[PDB]
Formats: sequence, structure tokens, C-alpha cells
Amino acid sequence: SRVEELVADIRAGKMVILMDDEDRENEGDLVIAATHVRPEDINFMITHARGLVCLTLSRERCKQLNLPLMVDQNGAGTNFTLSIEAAEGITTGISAAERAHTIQAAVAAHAKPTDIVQPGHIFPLMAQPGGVLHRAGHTEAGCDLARLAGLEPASVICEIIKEDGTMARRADLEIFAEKHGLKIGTIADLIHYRMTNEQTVERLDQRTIQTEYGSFELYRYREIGNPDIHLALVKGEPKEGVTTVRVHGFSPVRDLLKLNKADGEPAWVLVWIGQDHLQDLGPALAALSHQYQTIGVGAQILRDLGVEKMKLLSSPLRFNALSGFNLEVVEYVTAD
Amino acid sequence: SRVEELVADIRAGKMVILMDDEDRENEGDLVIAATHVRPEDINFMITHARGLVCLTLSRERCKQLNLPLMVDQNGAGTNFTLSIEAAEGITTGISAAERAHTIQAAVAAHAKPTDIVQPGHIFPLMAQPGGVLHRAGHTEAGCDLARLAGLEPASVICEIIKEDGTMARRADLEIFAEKHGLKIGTIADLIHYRMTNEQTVERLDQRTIQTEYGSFELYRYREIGNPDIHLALVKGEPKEGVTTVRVHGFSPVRDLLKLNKADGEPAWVLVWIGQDHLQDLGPALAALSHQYQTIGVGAQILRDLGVEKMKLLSSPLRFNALSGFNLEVVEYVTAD
Ligand SMILES: [Cl-]
Ligand SMILES: [Cl-]
Repeated sequence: SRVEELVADIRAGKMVILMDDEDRENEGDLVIAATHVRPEDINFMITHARGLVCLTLSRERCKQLNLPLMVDQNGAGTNFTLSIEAAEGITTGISAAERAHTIQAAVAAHAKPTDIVQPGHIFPLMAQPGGVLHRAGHTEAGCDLARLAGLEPASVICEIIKEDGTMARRADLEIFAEKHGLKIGTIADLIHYRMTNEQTVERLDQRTIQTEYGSFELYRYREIGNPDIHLALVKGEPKEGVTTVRVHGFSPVRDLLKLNKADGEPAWVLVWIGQDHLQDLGPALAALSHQYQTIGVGAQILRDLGVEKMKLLSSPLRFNALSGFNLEVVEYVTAD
Repeated sequence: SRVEELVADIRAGKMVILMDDEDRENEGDLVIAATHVRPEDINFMITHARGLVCLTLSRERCKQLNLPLMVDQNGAGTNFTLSIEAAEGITTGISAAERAHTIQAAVAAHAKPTDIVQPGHIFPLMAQPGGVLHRAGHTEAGCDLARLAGLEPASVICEIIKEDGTMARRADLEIFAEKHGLKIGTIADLIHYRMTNEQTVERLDQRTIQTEYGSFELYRYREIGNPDIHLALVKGEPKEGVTTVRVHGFSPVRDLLKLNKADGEPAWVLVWIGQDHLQDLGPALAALSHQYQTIGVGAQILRDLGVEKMKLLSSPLRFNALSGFNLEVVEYVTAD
């Protein structure tokens, strides 16, 4: 149940079960280091999980493999399956050993494109560059887990479907985990781990800007994996004591109501998360991964700025959400 | 120089020169209705324009042809080339007649995919659904122009390259137009025509909203081709006299400085253009087609709301910017 054990089992060559957010796909995947995969591992997967056995790859390894996305644009789920994979010690490629062998060719250290062919019976998945920092899928989660084991960022994953024929949910996954001696994890638990044990954000440049509220200092930040720009509007020296803080994600209702505006003034640090696009005003008007993503970026920004005790302009968070950072940074959470 | 003649020459089967915005591509294309294209028309193109001869198609026509975009994602210029086109009365397909013959097969009324093959030597281009309403390219312009002549929304277009070997600009295109007896046109001038002689925008539903400025009526609008859902916040009954108006496109001056809010308050109609995405605050921080797009959508909204005389909260517009909507609507542009 603990991220550090999950990494240790993956290094050890064992499997691990990984759950995503219950308001995402809400599924459990067996997860093993693709480098340590063995025939009997594929056989366990197709037998007691009976989902699609898939092979999570990095974008680098896909380029090294000359292996693109099989579909690019779809319509008006989100999942990057690839052209199917086969090796060339293969007859049909659907046997457990041969499938294992197909994985071996793909994730070999110095693999070439001619070590592999398409189509096949192994189904590679291309993680996004920054991994579970941005997309909280099993694809990114299998890779980033294997990376933490010091292995090739490659994992083999298979959905766990109940004997009933429906998708095993947390209840059924916990039983299955203990029935077979496997530990379990939340990729959201992996987000917060990565945010706690890694320098994920780097500062870019400082500026001074003149606003109707006053003068602010702009710290422009960038996070590994993604070209987005996170901001911090600072007044004063947040190392000067308690700092009045808002971590801030856009929500197209400023144009009508007023929260960010009513937040610019009680600055008399404001964080801002970059996203590749900001929703337009019209459309329609948990996500624990998106929460730990947000406040993890917001937390590394405030730590880099020297924040040590905060006056939050947010409604209360998840309870221990801010654990892993400077101290218990919150003494007073705001009203309206 | 005048849109209605440009439509009339296309109906007659002659060519017309179309320029895009001086800051987009800044090129002139010969443009002829693909349905009226003849061997000697292709030959004039490859001789005295010497760009790529291309065949603008609608998405309907492309689907009927089973004919996709040849690249889907590349790198995030913007141009929708297709898999190359060839017919089957062709030997090589590069002759003036054979290219002309290839076009005919594509734009024949009830053409099939088996009327046509790939690759070839004609280069079809897929316009976006709403045409020149959204993308102000020669591709959309060739189709919409041919449509206005009541013909198949299909045109053949070719870049006009100087004898010098560089791209003919307005000066050189104007000379070329008169040397060969052709009329010349601006895609922006076609934008404004469509906005003046077509009902392009339709409302969806009315609502009431409660805001910190007060209560508004929400009019949701959609425009042909739908990259958008447009809004109009109304206070009062604009049909009872003068209306204080702002047409509003998003920009950095909402979160940091204060214009939109300082527009919410003087509403004691605010229009809002739908955008496929709203730029984030970090990134980096004429387009005359995009202007006539803006105020044409904003103008059909304000007429639909019954606006006839305005007090604009904008800085002054282009001269004759409005020109077609609900007589001379502006007496008072309001200050900073
Ligand atoms: Cl195979
Ligand atoms: Cl050809």
C-alpha cells in the first residue's frame, strides 16, 4: 500500500497492482518491470487478470524503435496505443513465452527497429514525456514506477477483470492483491511521492510587473516534461514571516463572478498553474491526481520562494495533502 | 477588387486573384472553380503563377472521396494538404490536360473513391467546415468563393511567384491582375461579405445568471462551422434604445490588469467570442481576417438582440468596420 514498497517489488521482478483515480477509468492493473518480465508473468496476467497485456514505453524508446502512434486524432477515451509489436523469434506471437519474447526485443537496451515488426500481439503504449506528473494514466504509471527501480522506463500492464466479467474495483482488487501476495498502489499516491522526493520544477526568469493592485515579482517556472509556464505573483519577501498564499487554477468564472480578482487584492504569493489550454467561457457554464499535481507544483514554487508559514486563501484541502514539505505550513485557512 | 464581381467571374469560369492577410501568408493565388477548370487553365497557372496547383475540397467531398489528410500531427505552418490525387484516364498525370482531368474526377457530382487514386500530381486541400469564417486561408477562400457562384465548393488555386523568384506581394499582384485582365480580392473582404449577406450565427438558449455585478440574461450563440459557443450578457432591453456594448476577446489583461471587470461594471451588452482554446497567462506573457471574424459574429449577436444604436466601450475600430448591420450604429465610443 506504500509507494516505496511498490518500487521495491518492481525492482525485485515481482508484480504490483496499480489503481488510478476512482473518477478516472477506475481500474486495477498488474504492473511488472518489462525488463524482468518472464513467460510465466504473461501467463499469470492473461489468466488471473484477463485484460489486455500492454507494454508501456517512453517516447524516446518509441523513436528508438521507430514506433509511432497508430491513431492520432479520433473524434469530437484518451489512451495512446501504438502499432502492435512482434519480434523475430516468433511463430504466431500469442503464446505466453512468445509474447514475453516480443517484449524482450522492444525493451532491450540497444534495440533497433529491425529487432521488431508490426503488427503483432503485444500492444505498446507511449507515455507522455513528464509521465505521471501530467497524465495520470496506467501508461505513465507503469513507466515511472520502473524508472524508480533504476530500470528501463518500461513496464508490462494488464487490466484486472473480475471473474464476474466486470472490472475489479478497489474492494475486489484488495482481495486479489492479498490472495496472490501482491501489494497495491494509487497512481495518485505516486504523484504525491514524485512531488515529495524530486525537484520537479525549475525557475526560469524573474521580472517586475505593474498592475492595478500594485507591483508584483514574476517568477516564471517550468516543470519537467511539459512546456507550460507556472507563475508566482509575489509582494514582499515571503521569507519575511507568514505569507498570504493562494494556489490558483483557472476557472472560467471570473468573467462573471470574482475570486481571482478578490484574490489579487488580499495580496496587498499567488501561484498559477500552466495548462496547455484554458477552457473557454461557454462550455457547460475528486480528480485526486489533478489535485496532487496542482498543489505539488504549487508547493515546489512556494518552497523555492522561501515560504515557511502560510495564510491560505483556499478552502481546506485534503487532510495531509501538504506532507513532505517545509513544515506544517498552514495555520489559518481563509473565509469567503 | 469587389467581392460580388469575384463571385461572378468564378461563375463565368475565369480566374481571380485572392490575397490573404498581409501578416498571415501575404500571397496571391489564382483561383478558379474546379468544376470549370480546363487544360489551358492549369497551363496558365504553371506558366504565369508557377506555384503549386492545388484543388480545394470540402470535408464532405473528401469523405465522399475517402480521402484523408496525409499528415495529422507533425509538430503542433498550418496547412491541410491531402494524400495526392490522380484520376484514371492518366498516363503520368503531370500534363496540363491530365491534371485538369484529375480535378474533374474529384469534383464530379457523384464521384466515387474508385474514380480516383493516390498518390498523384494534384494536391487537394481540405477546408475547415465553416470555411473562411474560422480559418482565413486560400483553401477555405477558394471553396467559399466557388460556393457563392452556386457551384461545387471546389476551386483550383496556385501561388503567384514573381519572375524574380520571390513571392508576389500586393504591389506585384495588382500589376499582374491588370496585365492579364483578372480581378483581385482580399480574403478579409470575403470574410466581411459573408458576415454581411448571410445569417451565420444562431442562438441556443436563454438563461438568467446571478453575478457580483448583478443579474444578467445569458444568450448562448453558435456560428456555422462551430469552433465556438458565443455568449451575450445583457442587462435591460436593448430594443428600448441605446445599448452600452463591448465585443470582448480574451487577453492577458483580465487576471493582472483590469479591463473586462471594468467592463462588467459599466453594464449597470457584453459579447464574448468563443475560442477553441484560451491562451494561458504564461506563454509569452492586424490579423484583419480575425477582426472581421470577431465583429461579424459580435454584430450578428447585437442585431439578434435588437441593438440599433450603440455606446461602444472599445477603442476606435477600423473605418467602415461594421458597415452592414443596423444603420450607423455608433455615436459614442467610451473612454479608457
Ligand atoms: Cl506477435
Ligand atoms: Cl498522377
